[PDB]
Amino acid sequence: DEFPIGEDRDVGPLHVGGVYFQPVEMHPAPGAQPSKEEADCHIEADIHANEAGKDLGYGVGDFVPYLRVVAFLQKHGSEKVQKVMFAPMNAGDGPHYGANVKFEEGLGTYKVRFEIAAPSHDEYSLHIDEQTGVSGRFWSEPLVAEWDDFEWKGPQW
Amino acid sequence: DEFPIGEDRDVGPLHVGGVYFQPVEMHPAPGAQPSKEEADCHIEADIHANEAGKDLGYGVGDFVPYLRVVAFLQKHGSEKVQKVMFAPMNAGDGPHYGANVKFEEGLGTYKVRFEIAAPSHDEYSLHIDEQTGVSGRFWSEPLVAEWDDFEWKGPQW
Ligand SMILES: [Cl-]
Ligand SMILES: [Cl-]
Ligand SMILES: [Cl-]
Repeated sequence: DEFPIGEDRDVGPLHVGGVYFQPVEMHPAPGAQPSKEEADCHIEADIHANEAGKDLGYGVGDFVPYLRVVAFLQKHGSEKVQKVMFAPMNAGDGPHYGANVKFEEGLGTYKVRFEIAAPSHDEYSLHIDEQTGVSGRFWSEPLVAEWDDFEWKGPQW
Repeated sequence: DEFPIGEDRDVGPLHVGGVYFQPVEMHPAPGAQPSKEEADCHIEADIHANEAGKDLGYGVGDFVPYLRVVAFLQKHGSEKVQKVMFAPMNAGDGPHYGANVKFEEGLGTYKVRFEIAAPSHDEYSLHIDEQTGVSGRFWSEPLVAEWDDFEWKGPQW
């Protein structure tokens, strides 16, 4: 049982989808994410190359590894913003950028914003020879996929 | 044009291929690798999950990111061993682990060994809960794909 954060987005060379479901147990446990027991849910940011996509050398539909994905959550009526740092991981259904999440502000409607940064300069490279290499270059400022009316009503499991 | 290092290998949950071709211009230029002009060739390790990889949650046949790949080159009859750190990068045909390399002891027959370590502890995780998790785990001892008789006969371009 998976529930959408909202409609999938196409931003630059990325096809971005967001879903949430029950908390999971991850090994190792990433950064400062809540445990399966402490968490409200698990949120997955699925990032696959789109047609644009190919200019960086990826095949359409391929998972795009080495990205740095963060989510910002803001409950409607509040000035507070919660930052969620996803981590790369595999589940039984494949790779994702994911995070166990506890909604600090509780039940309500949220603005949910994913910021997707390209790999760090020392973490990835592109072959750029004329004619034989790729023509595209990684984006400089993080790409954004946003949903303005995400409803968190508590566990649906 | 790509030239083979030797026969493809299946090691653990990985299918590993090795090819070499003319040195390339990479952006950013990775680690301490030689430039396109200084290098003898580019060596590429192609790594995809095999059937055993499904247990780690990878899609069978897909690229396996976040690994730490190092190549060791040793000319027959020599005690000198060159250590080459590979870096993740994209070419027109997708992601691979690779490096521009100089064959330090010149033309001849070399033993070529790729040692493939799992992702560092803080760089990747697996879901391990019953509902969404996997039953496999990352390997502790690095996996080895090696070719005892690679012939460096000079550029084929
Ligand atoms: Cl926000
Ligand atoms: Cl060796
Ligand atoms: Cl480690």
